[PDB]
Amino acid sequence: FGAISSVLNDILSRLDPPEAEVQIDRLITGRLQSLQTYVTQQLIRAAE
Amino acid sequence: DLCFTNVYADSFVIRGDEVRQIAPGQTGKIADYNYKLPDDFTGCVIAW
Repeated sequence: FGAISSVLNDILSRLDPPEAEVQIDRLITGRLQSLQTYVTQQLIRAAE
Repeated sequence: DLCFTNVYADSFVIRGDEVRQIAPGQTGKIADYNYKLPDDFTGCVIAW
């Protein structure tokens, strides 16, 4: 999702908190958006 | 224009080549072994 790596552990290990925080923020935004999309799709499918 | 609950005034003497080490999320001898500022620091660094 634009971060250096998809894995969280190597982001935490390689980079110090000041920019590792930005990388985890990008990953969190991407994963939260994916989860929102899944939940909305499931809601529509459950209504049908 | 602001009101603060407390003010902390920390004083010391450092050489020029390391003045930049007094800042959030820095790497250096002073920032690691002498005096480290929090990443979410709120305040002013002053030097002359």
